[PDB]
Amino acid sequence: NLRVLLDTAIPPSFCDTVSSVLLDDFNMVSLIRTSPADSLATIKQDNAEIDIAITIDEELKISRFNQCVLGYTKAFVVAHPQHPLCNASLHSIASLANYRQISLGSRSGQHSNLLRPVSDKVLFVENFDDMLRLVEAGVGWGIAPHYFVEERLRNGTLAVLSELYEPGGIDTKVYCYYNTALESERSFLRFLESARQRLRELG
Amino acid sequence: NLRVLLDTAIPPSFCDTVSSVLLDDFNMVSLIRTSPADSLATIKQDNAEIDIAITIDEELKISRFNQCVLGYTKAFVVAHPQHPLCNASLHSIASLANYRQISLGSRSGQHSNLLRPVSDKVLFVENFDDMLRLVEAGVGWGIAPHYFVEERLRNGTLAVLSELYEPGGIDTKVYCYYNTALESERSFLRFLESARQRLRELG
Ligand SMILES: N#CCOc1ccc(OC[C@@H](O)Cn2cnc3ccc(Cl)cc3c2=O)cc1
Ligand SMILES: N#CCOc1ccc(OC[C@@H](O)Cn2cnc3ccc(Cl)cc3c2=O)cc1
Repeated sequence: NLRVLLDTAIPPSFCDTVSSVLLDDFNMVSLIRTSPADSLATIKQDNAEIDIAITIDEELKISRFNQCVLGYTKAFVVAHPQHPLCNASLHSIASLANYRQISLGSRSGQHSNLLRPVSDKVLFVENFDDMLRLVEAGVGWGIAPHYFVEERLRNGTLAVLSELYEPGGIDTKVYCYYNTALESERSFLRFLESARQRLRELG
Repeated sequence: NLRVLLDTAIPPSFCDTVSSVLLDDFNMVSLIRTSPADSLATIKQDNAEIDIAITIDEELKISRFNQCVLGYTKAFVVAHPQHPLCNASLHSIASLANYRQISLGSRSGQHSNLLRPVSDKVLFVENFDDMLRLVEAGVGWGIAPHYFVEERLRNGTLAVLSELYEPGGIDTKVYCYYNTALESERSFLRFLESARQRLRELG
């Protein structure tokens, strides 16, 4: 039995070739979605017994878990197209620390340096749907993955603010936290190659 | 008078088209090299009066300085080709926290999450030359930028360890910290485009 955790920041298209790869080698494979904000908190629970976590969230060393980089993926800062700074420049990008942010909350009230909110006026949600609902309704601005925002950007229901900060969108590493056991395993090596190959194709 | 700080992690080839761009707009331009480990510590000193810092080091917010991403650049973990884990796998990559690391030190004894050493057995230096001297002499392993390591990798005087962690080498963002003053300036916007254009060409 192999258990795999995928934070909601990872495109669901990723989970395709990946899950196929694992089934050739492993006979039972369990896939768990979680908020990026809960990804690492979850695998630290001993009882949870996750073998592999695939999340954008970072920490320097977890107990009995090694880390490596599968690839890279783009998030964007998005708001209502009539938001106070809807198209304003690098000036209004400093100002985001003043305007209301819609951030992922976490079961453990704590947030990593990466995922911690930037502004004082913050309002927490559990998932990127709940996030972009409030952001579509001008309640605030938020950072969501490409795959969530591509749809609504076409339709002009949402506007990007990040481009002057990071053109192409905000590149962020996809990490793979694996039980130290899987380290000397041909099984895992084979999954790593495929998983990496995969994320390359999505940009 | 414009003052610009470039950490030693930035290729010196970058500083070419960049310095040219600034001179069209600005009439006096001063370029300062510094250790990545001293980059941010230096601009926080009020008396230093840096207008623009270009460094790989990250912090969520400095006083009276906005941040943005110029581009991306690759560092590699390097050691002696006969180092205990000279070609060993993802197992020996966990083990780096045990073997002696050669790390950049800092005037302020403190290090950011990014640049802080990973292992217990650490030995500090001021620059990447002093680093790769000790690493060529098998004293330990270290993380240096591509441009420092390309030379010695050809010659087989150094070996890579990072590939199983991050194939292609360890991607790291080049940040641009700028005095909030430069925000509403055509001068700076023009430099940003060129500087970004530049780093794209180096990979
Ligand atoms: N303008 C402009 C750009 O300046 C910014 C720099 C960092 C930011 O972080 C906000 C943080 O509270 C949440 N956060 C972070 N980094 C993420 C990366 C990927 C994904 Cl999928 C989500 C997040 C996220 O949800 C915000 C603005
Ligand atoms: N195997 C393997 C790979 O796993 C590692 C992950 C992070 C590491 O950081 C070491 C840190 O003490 C210094 N450090 C960091 N990140 C850098 C990025 C760019 C540049 Cl130019 C230098 C550094 C650096 O000098 C080491 C290994």
